[PDB]
Amino acid sequence: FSSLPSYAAFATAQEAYEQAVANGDSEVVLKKLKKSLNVAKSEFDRDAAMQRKLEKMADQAMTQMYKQARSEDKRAKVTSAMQTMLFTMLRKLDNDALNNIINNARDGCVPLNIIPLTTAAKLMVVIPDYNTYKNTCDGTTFTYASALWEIQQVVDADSKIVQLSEISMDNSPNLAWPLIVTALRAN
Amino acid sequence: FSSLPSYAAFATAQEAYEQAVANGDSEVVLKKLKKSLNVAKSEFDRDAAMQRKLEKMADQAMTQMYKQARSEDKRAKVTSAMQTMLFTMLRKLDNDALNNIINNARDGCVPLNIIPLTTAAKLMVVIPDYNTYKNTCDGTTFTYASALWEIQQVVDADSKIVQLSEISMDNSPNLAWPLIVTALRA
Amino acid sequence: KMSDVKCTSVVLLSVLQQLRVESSSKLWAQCVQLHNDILLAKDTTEAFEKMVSLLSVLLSMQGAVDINKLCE
Amino acid sequence: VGACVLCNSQTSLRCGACIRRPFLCCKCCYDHVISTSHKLVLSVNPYVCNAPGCDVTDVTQLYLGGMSYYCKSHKPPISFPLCANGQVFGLYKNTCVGSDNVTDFNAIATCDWTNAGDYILANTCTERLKLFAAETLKATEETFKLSYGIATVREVLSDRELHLSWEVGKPRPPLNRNYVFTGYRVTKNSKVQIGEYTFEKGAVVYRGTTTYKLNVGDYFVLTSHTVMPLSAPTLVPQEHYVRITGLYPTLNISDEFSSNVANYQKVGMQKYSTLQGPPGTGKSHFAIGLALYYPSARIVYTACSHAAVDALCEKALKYLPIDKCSRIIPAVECFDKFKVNSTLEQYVFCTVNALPETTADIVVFDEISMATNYDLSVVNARLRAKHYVYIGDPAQLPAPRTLLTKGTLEPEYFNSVCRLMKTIGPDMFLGTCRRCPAEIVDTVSALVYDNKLKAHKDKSAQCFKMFYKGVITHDVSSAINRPQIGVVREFLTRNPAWRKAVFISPYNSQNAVASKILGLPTQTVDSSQGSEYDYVIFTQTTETAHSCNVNRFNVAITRAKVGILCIMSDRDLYDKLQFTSLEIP
Amino acid sequence: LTNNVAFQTVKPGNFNKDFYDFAVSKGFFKEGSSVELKHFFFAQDGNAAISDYDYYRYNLPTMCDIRQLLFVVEVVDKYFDCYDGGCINANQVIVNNLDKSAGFPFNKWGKARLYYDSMSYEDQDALFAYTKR
Ligand SMILES: [Zn+2]
Ligand SMILES: [Zn+2]
Ligand SMILES: [Zn+2]
Repeated sequence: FSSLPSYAAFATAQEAYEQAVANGDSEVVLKKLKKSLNVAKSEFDRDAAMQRKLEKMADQAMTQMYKQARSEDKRAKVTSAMQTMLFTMLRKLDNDALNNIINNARDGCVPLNIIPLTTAAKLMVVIPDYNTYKNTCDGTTFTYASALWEIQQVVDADSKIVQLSEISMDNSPNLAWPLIVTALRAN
Repeated sequence: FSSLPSYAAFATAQEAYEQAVANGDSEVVLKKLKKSLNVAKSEFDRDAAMQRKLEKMADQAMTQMYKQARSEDKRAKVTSAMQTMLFTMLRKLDNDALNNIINNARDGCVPLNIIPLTTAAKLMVVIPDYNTYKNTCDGTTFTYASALWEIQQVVDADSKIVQLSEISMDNSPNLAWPLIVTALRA
Repeated sequence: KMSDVKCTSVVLLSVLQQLRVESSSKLWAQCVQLHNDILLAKDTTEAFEKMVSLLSVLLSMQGAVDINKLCE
Repeated sequence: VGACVLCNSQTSLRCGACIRRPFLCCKCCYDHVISTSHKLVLSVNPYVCNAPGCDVTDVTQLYLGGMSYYCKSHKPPISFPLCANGQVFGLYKNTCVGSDNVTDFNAIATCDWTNAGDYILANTCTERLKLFAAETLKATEETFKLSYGIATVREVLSDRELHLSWEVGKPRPPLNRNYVFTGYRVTKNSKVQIGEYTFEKGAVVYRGTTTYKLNVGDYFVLTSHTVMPLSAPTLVPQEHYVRITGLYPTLNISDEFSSNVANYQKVGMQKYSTLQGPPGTGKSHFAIGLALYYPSARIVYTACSHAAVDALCEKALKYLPIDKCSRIIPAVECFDKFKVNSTLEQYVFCTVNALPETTADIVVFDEISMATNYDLSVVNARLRAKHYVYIGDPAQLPAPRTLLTKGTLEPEYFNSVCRLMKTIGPDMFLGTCRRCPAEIVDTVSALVYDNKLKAHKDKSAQCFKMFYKGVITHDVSSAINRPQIGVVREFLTRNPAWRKAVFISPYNSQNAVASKILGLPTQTVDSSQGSEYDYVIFTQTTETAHSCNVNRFNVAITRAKVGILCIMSDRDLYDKLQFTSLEIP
Repeated sequence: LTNNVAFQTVKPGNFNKDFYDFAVSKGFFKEGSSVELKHFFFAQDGNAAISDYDYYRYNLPTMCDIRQLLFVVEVVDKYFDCYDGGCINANQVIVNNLDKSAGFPFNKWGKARLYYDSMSYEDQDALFAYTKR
């Protein structure tokens, strides 16, 4: 606060004050001298309390509106990410079979649970032990959901290759047993 | 806060006021000795205020960033801290069972699987040399885990089976040394 | 005294996990079984045999230099 | 949280403009920030303005407000400057010493490593400052390697020859043996290495360690690595003993190592020992007779390059038992006749960069000339030994310094061990040269060996020199002297036996033209170190400091076993050559 | 959704040996004490959640005695008579913590702060009115 128009008012008021004080004329002339500076120091109080409280509010307004801009940019970012995720995931829809089923609905509505039961081109089965494996995924091909599926890949809880010959009764205790087996819809 | 110029101003004002009181000179003159004195705190009670705030405020900042420093170097050495703490606790526990295997591991003997507690299951323990064999294996018995394990198999490091009595002092330098002894709990 | 047993079992399973033993599903499963058995046990003699059993798992590896660590 | 590089006072303040970010005490960091353009200081959290959307990072312009840092504009009402009272506010502030002079640290942290004075100061500053300068130099070198442009295979003209397209906007690295490239192959979403390569002008001729059928899309980049901070001094403090400590010398030794026995004793008489072995003096023979003399000693043989360690292993197979020797190989084809990746044997051979943390009775560091202070610090950090034997010749070639452009690096500034060898003199010296004829030995002894190198062989009368300027032509990164090649052609026609010689030149393009015209095997002087040949033909090809360097000329002319012909362009070294002068046809 | 089945486990929980030693030096955790460690950080195998979903297995299609249930609804309605509530606009919501996860198809990109502060109050009101039909 030095480039305010009244800083000259300090200049003149205190300059005259010190001049006439070092001169030491009388109090009869010092009354006006010590009242001019007295009203001056109040003038500064007014026009300085009118300014120094403005910078904090301007600064906080810039903070708030800058973070508002940041939030707005993040909004565009998430919009783009969401839309591209939808469009990339839809491209897997395999748009031939699902059309056949939806054409067969009375109005077009079909329960969701049968969409992967009739149209999905891959199956993965998790088996807890060899016994249940015998009942479901024995051999190089099996059946489920009124369809025939053919084995291609088997892994264990450690996501490492294990061959179909390795899953026997006696060799079983040497394997992790949330076994994963993936099969393809045979045609 | 005694190393500030306003402290000297306070001292001058207080000395003047004390002289006024011990003198009792006038009633306006001592007012000028308090019109320019009670203000002498109005430029002493605040320059001694924001710096006093700064003292403790800097202190609270540096101690908190010390705390984050300790939290950031504390988690950077966990893999050694926990293991040293573990082994100190192990040595403090003072149990013969753990001591036997800890010495066996520090010199030559480590199993190849979990040691079973059933009286039927199997263990494989690696014997590097014949010296550890002397302490551990005495005939058909194997002393380990503070328990006895009957020897039914011992094979050298190149998968060639070797019988029990074949091993002794001077014919020991004829086999792949890291033997693996199969044993069954008694 | 069993309190010390449980504390050292806790620390031992902690270091076992930080040694990435968890990458072997069955090994980690057995170690977790042993830990849960120790903490729930009420007699001291069973705790000792369980803790040495699960410590054999640590001692079968080669990722913790025992001889340097046993500085006494 | 660290220690002052100038005071060793504990401090958690690092300069944010320094590439190595060294810990600097309040006084030292204050002096560094005020005396240099480095105005960034990093702490547990960086000394930067936490104002949203502000760029102020000068610590002289920041204040600790709240629990944060701010500039003048964004500061809260109650704050104090971070950079005041001749110090920068920080940690361990009460425990602070300061430095009277920080000029050396400022120079090291501000130099661009292009002047010889930079390396001179780096080798003559304090040990902590030596480590700091070594870290800064190697980090600067690694960063400068990144400034070059990627060269991609555009076309496969033939095998061992290629066509490369260079990236726009970046300089092309020189195509010589000092810049080893690595090939990357095109894949779906990542890249895969296809081994390390070197390149020369063809089209371009590529020399690969492993041969492939690389196609269009493969490119080559000079591989960079992380430069780890150094803690160990380049040299452990010297201790001299009155008896052999930690060693039990054998009571039966052969005459082949007899000339070294008492010398070997001095190896056990002092904490570390330094050896100067001129070419053909038996440096590896010394290193292995040290092991044979102390058969119970635990020894780590180490060197910067794989080739020196492989030579040590080759000697070890000759004299040391194969069961007690093992070669460490990081996860380049090298010695594979010792067991791989074994630490607890009796004799371990390893490179500096792959040395495990271990203790040894003796550590032998071969060929100290190529070493840097970084290598010395790494060796002293990884290996804890009762005795160290530094083998190598300061009169031989140092490690190339790519960033150096102004000034020449003297042998006393190669490293700390070389500095000791060139100021106080080597503790051990091999004074008998079994390789070169007496003329070459006399020349090198009067040149760099202070007339201390003696010749085992007599004069062969086959050492010749010729004074011929020729014509000097320049390529992008080399020099060619075709008239010197023509002079060599005329000499070969008039002396066909010299067709069994090996052509050695200080320029790779000169070697390429000599191989294309003469047909003789071609070697740069830098590559020729560690090799020996019966007949040598050397052409200086220039009169620059590179080709006129005393160490390089020593190495080039000490490759000959019987005869050497020097087509010389510099009058000084030509007059220094004690050879039979020949006339130009 | 993915090509592999991920397996999640639990960590042992860390031990404060300093406080434990200070406690033991104070005559605690000794034999024959009415105070003993009964709370711990247990661990789990690679099959925890899938071993917890077979606890939703224990639920069955159930009918309730309908007239009794209606009267019970009527009587229970009185225990919430002193209370008051109703719909509020998007400006009157108060959220405890904004740094909490959103869900499967959202957590991938941000936290609930981002979604509350990206969409305006009008959009929130529009979504609220959409969910009413
Ligand atoms: Zn300092
Ligand atoms: Zn700096
Ligand atoms: Zn700012």
